[PDB]
Amino acid sequence: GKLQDSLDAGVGNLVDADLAKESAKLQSLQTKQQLGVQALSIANQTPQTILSLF
Amino acid sequence: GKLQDSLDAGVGNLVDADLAKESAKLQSLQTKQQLGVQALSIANQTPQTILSLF
Repeated sequence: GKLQDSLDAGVGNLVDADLAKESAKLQSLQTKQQLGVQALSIANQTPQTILSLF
Repeated sequence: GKLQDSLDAGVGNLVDADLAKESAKLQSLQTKQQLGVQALSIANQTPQTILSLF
């Protein structure tokens, strides 16, 4: 019984995620995706200023 | 995907026009055309003055 509990703890150490850090990484990745989509929305229309010359 | 975007940027640099310069070239070429038309209209009557001598 102790041996099976040790193997379960070892498999969990081999695989289990660090969720307390995963919360911060997710909260940062959301802001990164939002800044990236806003940057793409800025990039889309810079060529369009050429119409002002004509 | 990166290589395809790079090839698109490369072929575009091979082909894409300097449109901002093209606006100035257009605005100048129109004026040069109208000055050429006025120059031809002035050139038309130079022989015609000989009739005044008779």
